[PDB]
Amino acid sequence: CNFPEYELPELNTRAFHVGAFGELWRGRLRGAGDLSLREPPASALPGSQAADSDREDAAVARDLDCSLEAAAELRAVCGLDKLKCLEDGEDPEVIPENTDLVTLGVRKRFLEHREETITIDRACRQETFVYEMESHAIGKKPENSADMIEEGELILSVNILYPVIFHKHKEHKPYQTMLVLGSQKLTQLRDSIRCVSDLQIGGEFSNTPDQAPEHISKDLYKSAFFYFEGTFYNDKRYPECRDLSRTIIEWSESHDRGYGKFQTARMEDFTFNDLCIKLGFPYLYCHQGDCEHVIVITDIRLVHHDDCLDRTLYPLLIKKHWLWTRKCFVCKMYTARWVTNNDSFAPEDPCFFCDVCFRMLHYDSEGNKLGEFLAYPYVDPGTFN
Amino acid sequence: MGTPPGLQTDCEALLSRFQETDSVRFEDFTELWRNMKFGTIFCGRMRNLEKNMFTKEALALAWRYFLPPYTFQIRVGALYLLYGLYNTQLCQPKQKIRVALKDWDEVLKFQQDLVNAQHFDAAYIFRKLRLDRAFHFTAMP
Amino acid sequence: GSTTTYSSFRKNYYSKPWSNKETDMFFLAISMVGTDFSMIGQLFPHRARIEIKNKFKREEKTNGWRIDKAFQEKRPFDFDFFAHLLQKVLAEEEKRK
Amino acid sequence: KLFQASPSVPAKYVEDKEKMLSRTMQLVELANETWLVTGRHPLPVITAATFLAWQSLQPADRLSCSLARFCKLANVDLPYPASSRLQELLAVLLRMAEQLAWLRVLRLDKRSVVKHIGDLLQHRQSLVRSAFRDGTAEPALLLPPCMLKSPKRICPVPPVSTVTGDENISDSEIEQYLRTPQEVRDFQRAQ
Amino acid sequence: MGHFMKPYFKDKVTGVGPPANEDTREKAAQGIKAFEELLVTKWKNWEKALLRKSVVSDRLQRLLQPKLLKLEYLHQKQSKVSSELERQALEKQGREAEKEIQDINQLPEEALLGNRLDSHDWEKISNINFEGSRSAEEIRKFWQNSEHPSINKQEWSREEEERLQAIAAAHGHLEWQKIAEELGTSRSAFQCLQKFQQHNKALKRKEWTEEEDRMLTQLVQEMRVGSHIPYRRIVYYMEGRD
Ligand SMILES: [Zn+2]
Ligand SMILES: [Zn+2]
Repeated sequence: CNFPEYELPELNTRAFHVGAFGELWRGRLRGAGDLSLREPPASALPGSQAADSDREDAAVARDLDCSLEAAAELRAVCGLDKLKCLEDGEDPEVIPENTDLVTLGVRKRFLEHREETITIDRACRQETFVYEMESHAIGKKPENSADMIEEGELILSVNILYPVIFHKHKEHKPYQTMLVLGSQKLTQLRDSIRCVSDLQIGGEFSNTPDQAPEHISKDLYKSAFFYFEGTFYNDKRYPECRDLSRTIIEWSESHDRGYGKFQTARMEDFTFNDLCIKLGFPYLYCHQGDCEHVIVITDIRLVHHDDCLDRTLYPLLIKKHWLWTRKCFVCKMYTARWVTNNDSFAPEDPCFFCDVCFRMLHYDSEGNKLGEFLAYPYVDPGTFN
Repeated sequence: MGTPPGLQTDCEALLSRFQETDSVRFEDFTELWRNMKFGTIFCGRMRNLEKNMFTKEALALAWRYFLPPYTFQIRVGALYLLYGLYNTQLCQPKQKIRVALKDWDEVLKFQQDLVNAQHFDAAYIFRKLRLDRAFHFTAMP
Repeated sequence: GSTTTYSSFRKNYYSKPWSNKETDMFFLAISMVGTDFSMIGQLFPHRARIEIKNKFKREEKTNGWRIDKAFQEKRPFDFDFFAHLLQKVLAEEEKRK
Repeated sequence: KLFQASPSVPAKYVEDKEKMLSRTMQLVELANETWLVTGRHPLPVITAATFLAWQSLQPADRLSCSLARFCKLANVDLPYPASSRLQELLAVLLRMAEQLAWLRVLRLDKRSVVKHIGDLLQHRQSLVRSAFRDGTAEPALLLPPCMLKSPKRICPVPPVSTVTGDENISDSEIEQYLRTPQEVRDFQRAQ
Repeated sequence: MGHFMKPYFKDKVTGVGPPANEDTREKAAQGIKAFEELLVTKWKNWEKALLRKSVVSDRLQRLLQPKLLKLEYLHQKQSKVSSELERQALEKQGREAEKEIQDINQLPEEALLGNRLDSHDWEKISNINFEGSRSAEEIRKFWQNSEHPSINKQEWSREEEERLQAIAAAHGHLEWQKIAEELGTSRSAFQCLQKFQQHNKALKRKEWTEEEDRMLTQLVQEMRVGSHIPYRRIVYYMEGRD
């Protein structure tokens, strides 16, 4: 059955078909309206329930199988005045002293020691990106009707891991997280990814540095594919696309290398609803022939009226990781735009140069090459991340 | 990230001391809530990201006690804990309880049980959370 | 199977090492039976007669004086008593260990 | 099976037969003159020599291997004494290395010496005559291992002797070897 | 779960991934560099000591192995000739190498290293002495430009700093080999440029300009979300920042 469950608890889940999984939600929610994108009334203090009582009490009696007076009694008893230890207007910036929470004692221990001239600041908590992604998109609605999320639509959470692996840590992961819709196709996620590998350039131009190539890798090659549950989804919408799956299968299926048989499909063949996938399981995506991204589905859920309903912002980037820039070795402060080899001036090979240091060190006033070296243009993945 | 710092201690203390009341009414749980002022948890110089994330994690942690194999009374206390956490939060928009597909139908059946048990405070609070749509239809908690 | 069938002398199999209390009991049997390695092998069912001969040969290298001292420390002979002593002392060794 | 690529032996394991066989010949010539082969099974010597020759032809890709880890890839079985011969030869090469300053300066050991034999084998005869203590026509002993342990004492003259075996025998010793009738009946009961 | 990191396809018994595909082949033919080429590791102290040790060993070998070759060849010919006088002459030529091995063994390490531009087998130093962990030309650059004892390694004196700043302008802050040679302190062009740029007012800015402001504003409008921006990655697009 397409019934979610853990395979390794809180790490990865058992497989289910995405479309049947959404229909399994909607068979328990369709008609009830709890999955909708329309604003419902909310709980409040008992003293202002008069306006809402006529609508609320009849429905409460209907669903709880109780009388109107019983519904009113429940609505009065379950008012938020019994729970709001905080009055409407109190700020979150201070720990109230009128509390017995162990959590707030630990929070007191967190906060108070920072109240010193060395530590007074309002800097980041642990990570900066996530709430900025939420705030700028949460609760918005599109300007165009065609860019509106359908009610009850499935929202996946996909972690696209960077090709630059830390190779000193393995618990936490390098990735950027993008939400995608179940009805949308893999082509759109492939197009949305801004990865720097599309911008790769090269060529040796020490004799004529101004002749850097006119084409980025995105203009020369457009190959890309996802890989799920043993199948490839390769893009073939352009003549600059090659089916890398064939090259992969023809080698991987030639021996018991540790992998099963595979199957081939195009990028435009599958919606995310058509997939049968495991959450938390490392899947694969690739483009430009060598830029492999590990794909992890970290979450999948129905859309709700509090979510970002403006589809112009989708695939909705929701988390990211902060790679460092490749700073020039000469000045040790500025980001490099050039890399050289066989350099008679540089102390090491390879040596990374910024545009300012590269040109002045290796050329004269009129730009003629000085010394012995080879140079290549450089686009920094530590910057374009 | 998992259990928020020290939150599990407070949650289990409140739930156990409520269960010791031998009562299922919401009023006793609110008396315990307000005596130790649990609702103050969302203050404490919590910038927005931490506020939202802590709300999410706390609601899932209380979900784990709202689920089986816990008995009726302790599940009712967990439901009251979820109600208090959700309606005392200072988030905008209000963050949600993560509810699994494997849990949603069992929890509707628990709504039916609360209705049939005549302990209508828990049933009304569950329907109030549904009206608030605090429950988020997510694959896992 | 491969042509590189290595061959070496394997008659030196792993035999169980001799215990210290077992050695004391061997000396006691020398005192109370004598050097009848067959009847000793019956008394020590764990040890066959060739092991008894090997024990004699190893002990006589340095502990021949103890062989003589035991042999002169004569005692009445009872098979059942010797068996009970062997099992009881080994069980007590296990319990101590 | 090291002479052509296979899934068991990728290129980093593949090697040319000529080079390794030359190295193994250069090693066995060392083995006998060092008394290593006399009185021993030879195939352990060959196995150790081949394993180390293969390692040192590409040690960066091969110092991570092991005797069994090697032999299983080529479908080969190895002697347990192969390790003994390996220890012997490692000691021999560490003894060899100290004779040259431009090898001594690296402070070689078991881990590092394997990749340097390519340099040692170019001066072997010079190393030997700077290394053996037996400088006679006919610092360390160039003698078979069975004496390299050094005698506890160097075989003083044996005690060739005789005894007067014609003396009267003490009957007490004879009688001690006899069971009493009590012991005879105990034996009967036990039997 | 982390075993799936790159490459996603890795062989169990051999450990290698799939071969170079067509796009990678054409990229390599065009000289388009991969991101794996961007990994650089620091020279640590024991690595520097190992480099000195390897170079001294290499020079000593280069010096002695010809001598040992002469010794062995003359000995071999001495062993086979029956002529007594020729035998003694060959023995004399062997004694030459016999004394030369001893003499060379006693040289000081600096004499072994020799001049900055002396010949070394950088390939052998890389693939044997360093176990291949560092490439031949990389080791050559490091040695001959930073580590060989003849290169200046001292801190910049005040007089040297001011004279560097003064002469850099005459060459238009270009042609830094000429600047280094004119400074007269045996600095390298790279060293001079590094020192100059770490204190150059034209590079490191308290100031701001119209084009820098324009690029900063455009990148901020393009990439900011709420409070977040990539402060230190915007450096690549507008110059003089870090
Ligand atoms: Zn891609
Ligand atoms: Zn920069």
